Amino acid sequence: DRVRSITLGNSTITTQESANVVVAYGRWPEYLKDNEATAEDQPTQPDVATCRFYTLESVTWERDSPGWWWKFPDALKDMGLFGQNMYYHYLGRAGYTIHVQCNASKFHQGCLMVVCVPEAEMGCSQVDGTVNEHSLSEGETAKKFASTSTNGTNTVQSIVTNAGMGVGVGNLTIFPHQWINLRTNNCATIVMPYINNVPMDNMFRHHNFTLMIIPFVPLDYSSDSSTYVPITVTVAPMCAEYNGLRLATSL
Amino acid sequence: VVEAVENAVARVADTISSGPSNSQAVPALTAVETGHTSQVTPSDTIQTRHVRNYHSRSESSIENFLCRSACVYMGEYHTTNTDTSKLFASWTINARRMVQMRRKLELFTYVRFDMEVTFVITSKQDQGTQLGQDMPPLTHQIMYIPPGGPIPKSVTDYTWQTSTNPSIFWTEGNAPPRMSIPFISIGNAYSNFYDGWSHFSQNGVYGYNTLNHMGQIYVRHVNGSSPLPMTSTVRMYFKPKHVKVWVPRPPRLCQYKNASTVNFTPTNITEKRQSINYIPETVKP
Amino acid sequence: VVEAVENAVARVADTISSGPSNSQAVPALTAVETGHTSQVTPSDTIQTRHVRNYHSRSESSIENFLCRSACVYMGEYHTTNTDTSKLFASWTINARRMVQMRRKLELFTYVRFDMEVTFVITSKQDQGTQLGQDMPPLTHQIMYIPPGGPIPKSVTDYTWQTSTNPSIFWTEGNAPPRMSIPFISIGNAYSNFYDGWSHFSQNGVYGYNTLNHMGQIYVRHVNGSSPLPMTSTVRMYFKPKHVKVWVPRPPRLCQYKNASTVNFTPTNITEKRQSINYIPETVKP
Amino acid sequence: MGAQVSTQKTGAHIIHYTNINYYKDAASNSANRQDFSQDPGKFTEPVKDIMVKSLPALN
Amino acid sequence: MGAQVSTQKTGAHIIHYTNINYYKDAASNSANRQDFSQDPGKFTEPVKDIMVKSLPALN
Amino acid sequence: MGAQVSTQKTGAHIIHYTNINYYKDAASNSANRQDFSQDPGKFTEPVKDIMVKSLPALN
Amino acid sequence: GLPVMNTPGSNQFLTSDDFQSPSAMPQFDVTPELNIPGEVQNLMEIAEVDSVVPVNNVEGKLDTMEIYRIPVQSGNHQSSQVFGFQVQPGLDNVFKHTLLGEILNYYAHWSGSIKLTFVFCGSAMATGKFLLAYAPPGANAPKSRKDAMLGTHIIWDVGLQSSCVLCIPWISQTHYRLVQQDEYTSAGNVTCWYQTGIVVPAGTPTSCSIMCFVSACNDFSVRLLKDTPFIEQSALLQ
Amino acid sequence: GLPVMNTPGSNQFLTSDDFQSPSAMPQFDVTPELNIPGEVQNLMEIAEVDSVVPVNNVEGKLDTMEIYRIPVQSGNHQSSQVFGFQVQPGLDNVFKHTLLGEILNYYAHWSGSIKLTFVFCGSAMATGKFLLAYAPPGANAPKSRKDAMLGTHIIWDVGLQSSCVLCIPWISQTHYRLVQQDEYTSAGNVTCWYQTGIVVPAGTPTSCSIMCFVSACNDFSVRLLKDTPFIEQSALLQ
Ligand SMILES: CCCCCCCCCCCCC/C=C/[C@H](O)[C@H](N)CO
Ligand SMILES: CCCCCCCCCCCCC/C=C/[C@H](O)[C@H](N)CO
Repeated sequence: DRVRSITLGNSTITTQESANVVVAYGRWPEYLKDNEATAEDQPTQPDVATCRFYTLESVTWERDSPGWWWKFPDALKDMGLFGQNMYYHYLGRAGYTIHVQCNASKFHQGCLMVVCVPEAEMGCSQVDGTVNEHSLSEGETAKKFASTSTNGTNTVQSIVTNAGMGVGVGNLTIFPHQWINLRTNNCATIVMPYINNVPMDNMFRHHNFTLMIIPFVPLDYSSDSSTYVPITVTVAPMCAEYNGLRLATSL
Repeated sequence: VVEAVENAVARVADTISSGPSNSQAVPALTAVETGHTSQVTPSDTIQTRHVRNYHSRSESSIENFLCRSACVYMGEYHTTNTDTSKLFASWTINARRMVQMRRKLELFTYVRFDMEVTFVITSKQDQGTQLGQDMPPLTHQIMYIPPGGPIPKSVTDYTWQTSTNPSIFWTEGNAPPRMSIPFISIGNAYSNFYDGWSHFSQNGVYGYNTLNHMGQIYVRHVNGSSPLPMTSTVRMYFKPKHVKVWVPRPPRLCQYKNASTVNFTPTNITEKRQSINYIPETVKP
Repeated sequence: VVEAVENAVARVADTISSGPSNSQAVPALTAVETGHTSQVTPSDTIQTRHVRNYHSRSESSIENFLCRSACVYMGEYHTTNTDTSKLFASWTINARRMVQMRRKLELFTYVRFDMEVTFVITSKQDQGTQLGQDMPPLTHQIMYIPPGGPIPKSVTDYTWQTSTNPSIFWTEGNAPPRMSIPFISIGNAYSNFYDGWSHFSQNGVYGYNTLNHMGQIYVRHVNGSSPLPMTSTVRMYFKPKHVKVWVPRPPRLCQYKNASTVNFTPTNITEKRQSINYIPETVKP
Repeated sequence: MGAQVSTQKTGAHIIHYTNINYYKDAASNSANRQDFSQDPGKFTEPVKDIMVKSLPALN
Repeated sequence: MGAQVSTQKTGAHIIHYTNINYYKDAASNSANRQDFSQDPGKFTEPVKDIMVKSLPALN
Repeated sequence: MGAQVSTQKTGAHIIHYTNINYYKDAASNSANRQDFSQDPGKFTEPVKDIMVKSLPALN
Repeated sequence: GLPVMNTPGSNQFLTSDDFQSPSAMPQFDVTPELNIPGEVQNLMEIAEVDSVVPVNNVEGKLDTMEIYRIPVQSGNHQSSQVFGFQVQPGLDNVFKHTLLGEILNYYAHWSGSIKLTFVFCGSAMATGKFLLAYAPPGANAPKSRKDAMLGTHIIWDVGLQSSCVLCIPWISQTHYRLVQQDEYTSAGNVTCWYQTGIVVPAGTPTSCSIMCFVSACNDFSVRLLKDTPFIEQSALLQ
Repeated sequence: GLPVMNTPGSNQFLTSDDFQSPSAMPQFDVTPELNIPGEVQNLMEIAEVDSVVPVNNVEGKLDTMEIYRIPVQSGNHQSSQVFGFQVQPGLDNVFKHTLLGEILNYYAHWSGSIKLTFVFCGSAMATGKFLLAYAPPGANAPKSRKDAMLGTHIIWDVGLQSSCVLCIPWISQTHYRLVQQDEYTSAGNVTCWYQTGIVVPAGTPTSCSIMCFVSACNDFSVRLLKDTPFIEQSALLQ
C-alpha cells in the first residue's frame, strides 16, 4: 500500500514510504486531437527520448528556511533532447510527472508543502516597477523566499506569507498539492496535465506553472542526530509534441 | 407551437439517523498528506436524527454569482473648452480599474462569456458668475473602435462618420442605453493572469497587457453648443452572461496598486487577539 | 401556425493526413499563363496531421459585409436669415460624397438592393451677445422629390403641401426617423461605372452622371420662429439589404477628387524598404 | 411560434412562465439562471487510488 | 399566425428564434444574414479544358 | 404559449380573461385575488367534545 | 397601433434584471470551445476544500508562519488549555480570511455543518492523546477539562494515522444564521485539552506543533449576495 | 391597453441593428431580375484569385513596373540571397495593397494557409534550380542557404512547366492572428537562394527576372469587420 514504482522511458523511480498520487483535476495527460487543433503541419513525437525523468539540483533544508520555487518550463531547457527540441520549434505541448524526495530519521520533525500553481504571475518589490526575467527563474537553480519584506530593483517581493502573489499562503491548498510530514512519508508525487487557454504555445515566452516548496513546521532535531537534510526534485514530461520547425533560436 | 422545458432543482443532502457503535471502522482518522479532503458527516461521529433538508444551492452557482451589473469606467467631457481634448472622452477597454468587479473575476484563472453593456450619462451646468440660458436637450455619441481603426483628433474629425464602427446616439431624459456583445477573443478563453513576456527573448512587456488588445471607446457631445460651459459624465457597466470559468485561485489579500500589474505591499494574515485561549464573556448579569 | 426553417452553416474544409511520397504526380508544377489559379493545399506539399476545422465564413458574405449604416450627406440650415435660401437644405441623391461607403460599393461593377434610410438631426443656439429665450421644441420637415416634381422656392412655398410626395415630420427629443425604400431604377441593376456618353454623337456628359437621376431631398424648420438665430444640421445614413452584386473590380488606390468623375493623381504602388533582402531583427538580448 | 414554457422558482414545505426569442443572435438571449450542477470531487478527491473513508488512509 | 422559427448562430466544440412579418411590402423585411453559399470556380478556374492538378499543366 | 384562461368576477340574478407570465421568478407574479376558502370552526368551536346545539350544553 | 399602457417601473435601470438586448455585432463567429481541465460549476465546490487556519493570531506573529502553528510540549501541563475560539465562520479574525470565510463574506446568510481537521507534526516517537470539545451557546466557555467534557467531543489518539476530524453539527433554532453574527445568532465555541500528555524518549525534541484545517460539509449553503468589505480604493486606476 | 415596460436601449440608433421599417412607397413594382454573368457571393472568393506582388519595393522604383520584377543572372552568385520578406499579409508594404491584403484590411482577424506562386520569365534556353524556404517564428532570419535549408522548403527546377507553388501552412498557437500584427502574433519569414545557378548558351541574355503571385487557400477566413485606413478626405464632395 505504501510501496510504489513509476517507469518512464529508460528511467524508473521506486519508493517505500509514499502516501498516494495526485492527478491534478482528475485529468491525465494526452495528445492533441483533430477536432481541437489549429496548426496544420504534421507534428513530431519523440516519445522516449523526451518522456523520462530529469533530476534537478538539490537544496539544503535548514532550521531557518523560508522556501523555494521553480518555473516550468525553462527549468528543463538544458536537459538533453527535450531541451534541444524546445530550441528548434515554435510550438510545444506536454504534461508532467513531478516527484519530490526528502528522507529523515524517526527522531527528526518537520512539515513541507508541495504545490503546483498554474500561471503564477508575480509582483515586484518596487510597487511602480517591473520584474526582470532573471528574478523569476535561474534555470535548474531554485529561487528563494524571504522571511521579511524585500527591497531592490527589478526583484520579486518574496516574503513567504504572501507567496509573491498577494494572497494568503495558507490558501494555496486550492491548487494541486501534497504534504511531506517527516513522521509519515518521505516523498510527494503530482501528475499535471497541459493547462492553457490555447492548444499549443511557445515554450520560451510563457511559464506554464510554478512549483513551490514551503516549510510550515520548521526542521528540528536533538543532541547528535544528523544535521544535513537535503530535498530533491525529479520531473518527467509526458505526451510531448512540437510544431513549427525552423532554425534554432538563441537567448 | 409550444415546447415544455423541465427544470431540475438540486437540493442538499439529508442526514440519516444513526445510533451507538463499537467497531473497527474509523471514519474520523485520516491523513492530510495525501492531498485528500475528508468526506465525513455528523452521522459518522455522533448520534443523529433523520432530517429532510430542503435547502438549495441556487444562488451560489457561477451564473447567479456573476450576472450583475458593475461599474468599470467613469469619465468627463465638456461642451466648450480651450484645450480641444477636453471636449471628448476616450479609454482602452478592460475590467481592471474598479476593484470590486476585478477581484470578483480574479477568483478564476480563465473565463469565457458574453456581455451586456449599459451606459449612464449625466450633465451639469458649470459654476460661473453668469448663469441662466435656454438650451435644447443635449445629444451624445458613443463610438467603439477595434484595434487598427482610425483615431479621432477632435470633435469635428471626419472619423465620427462611423461608416463601419458601431455607434450609439442618445438623448438626455430617456432610458439608459444598452447593447450586448459576444465573446470576442483570438483565444479559446479570456485570460486573467499571464506569467510570460511579449518578446521571444524573455523581455518587453510582462503579464496581462500582452494579451488583451480589445479596442477603445470615444464619447462626445453632438450639439456643438453651450454659450455657457457645461460638463458631462459617462459611466460604463458590465454584466456577463452565458458564463464558463476554469481553475479557481485564492482570493486577493493585499490591496491593488495599479491596473497593469499584480504589484502589492506586504500585508498581515489577519488581525490579532489577546491570547490563543481568549474568548469573550457574553453571559453576565 | 408555425413553420420551421432550417439554416445550413458552411464551415471551411478540413486538412487530411498525408505521408511520404515518391511518384510522378507533380501537384506543385503549374503554368500561370493559362489564366488558372492553382488549387493546391498543404497536404500536397508537406506531411500533415488530420485537423477538424470548425471555422465559418459567415462575416465575409456580401450581405454581412454591406448591411451597416453609413453617412452619405450632411447639411445645415437656419431658422432666421436674410438670404432666403439659408432657411432650408436640399441636395441630389447619390452615394458619392463620403469616401468610405463609395469605395466599399465600388468593389463591384453592378449592384441591386433595397435601402433603409435613417436621419440624424441636431440643433444649436447661434453665437451672439444677447442669449436666453424660451422656445418650444422645434419641428422638422423632410420632403423627397422625384425628378420632374415642382421645386420649392422658399420656406413658405405652396409645394410643402406634399400632396403626393412622401414627407416626414419630426420633433426634437424623440428617436431618429427611419424608413425603407425599394430598388428603384429603370435598369435591371444600379451601375457604379459607365464608360459611355449621354449623346449619340459621342459627346455631352461622360460617365456616371448620365444614368443616376433619382430626385432630390429638401429639409426645413416648421415653427417659423426664433427671435434669436439658431442652426440645425441634418445627416443621412444608408443601409442596403437584400443585396446582389456582379463583376468584382480591383479596389481604389488613388484618393478621390470629385463626385462626378473618376479623376485621380498618380500614386505609387506601395511604400519602400531598405533592400530587397531586408528583414528586421527582432530576437535580441 | 417557438415559445418555451418552463417552471418558476418556488419554495417547498400557474407556476410556469413563457419565453420568446426575438433576435437573430444567441448572444442576445437572457441569462441562464436555472442550471444547478456540481462536481466537487474534482477538487476535494483528486487522488489516483480510491480512499474508502471507513478504512484507515495508510497501511 | 404565420410565424417562422429558425436556429440561432452559435459556436462549436433554446437555440432558435421566432419572427413575424408586419408590413405588406417585402422591402420592409429585415436583412438576410444567414445564407452562406459560394462558387469560387467562376473566378479561379475559368478555363475550357479541365486541369487535373496532379498532371502537368501543358503537354 | 403557456396561457391561462379563467373566469372573471361577475354578478348574479366573453366572461373570461387570459394571462401570460413574463418573468423567471414567481415573486414577480400578480396577486392571487380569486381564492375564497374558510375554516371558522378553528376559532368558534375549539372544544374537545362535540356540542350538538339542539341538546343542552351541560348535563 | 395596438393600444397599450405603461406600468410603474418603465425606463429604469435595475442592475440585477434579465432582459433581451440587440447585438452590436450581427452574425459574429466565436472561437470554438476548448476542453480545459478544472471547470468550476458552483462556489460551494471551493468551500469544501480544506485550508489552513491562523489559530495563533497574537501580537508579534501576524506576518510570520508561526501564526499557523499551535504549540504543545511534554511534562505535566494538564491544567493549561491548548486553544479555544468562537464559531463565527465569517466574522471572527481566526476564520474570515480562509477560503470558507472568503466565500461567505460575499453573502449574508449561511447554513450547514463544518469540518475541522487536526494534524500532529511531531517526531515519529512522540505519543499522546487530546480532547477536542465543542459547546453550543447559552453558557460561558468552559474553564477546565471537566466542564468541556460535557459537550460534543472526540478523544484523539496520535498514531500512524496523523489526522483527526472534529465535525461541528448544525444545531440552531433558525434555518440560517447571519454572516455578520450577533448575540441572537451565536453558535458556541471550540476548546482543546490534554487528555493524557506528551511522552518522548531521550534524544528527541520536547516541543511540537499541531495544525488545523477548516472546510464545509455536504449540507452547506449560503444566500443573499452582497459586496465584500475586504477590498477598496480611493480613486480610479487601481 | 396592454401593460408594458421599457428596457435600457429604447430610442437609440445602433448602426448595425436589424429591424423592420415602414415603406415610403407602398406597392412599388420593381424591375425584373436579369441573369448577369459573374455574380459574387462571398468576399473570400476574391481572395483566392492570384495577384502580382511588388517584391522589389526599393527607392526609385515605386512608380515603375520594375517594382514587380525580381532579378537573377548567371555566374557564381551562390552567396547572394535572392529575396526575403516577412509573412504579414495585411501590414507589410509588400502585401498590403494586393487583392488579399486589400480584403484583409477591412477585418481584424485572419486565419488560414497562403499560396505563393513563382514564374520564370527567361529565354527558353536558360536552366537553373532555386531553393524556396519558409521559417516559422522564434529565431532570426537565416543568413545562408545552409540555415534556411532547415525550414519548410521546396526545390524548384525550371523547365517546360514554368511555375512553382510554395504553400505556407497555418502553424500557430492561436486560432487567429491580428491583421495589425505584433510580436505576439508573428508568423515568420520567406527567403530564396540559388540551388545550382543559371546557365545559358552563347547568344542569349544573361540577366532574367522572376515574378511572384499571392493568393489564399481553401481553409482561409476572416472576422471582426472594421474601417480601412487607406481612404480618407478632408471635406465633403470628394
Ligand atoms: C457602440 C457602443 C459599443 C460598446 C462597446 C463595448 C465593447 C467592450 C469590449 C468587448 C470585450 C469585453 C468583454 C470582457 C473583457 C475582459 O476579457 C474581461 N473583463 C475579463 O478579462
Ligand atoms: C421622406 C423621406 C424619404 C427619403 C428618401 C430617400 C430616397 C433615396 C433615393 C433612393 C435610391 C437610393 C438607393 C441607392 C442609390 C445608388 O444606386 C447607390 N448608392 C449605388 O449606386
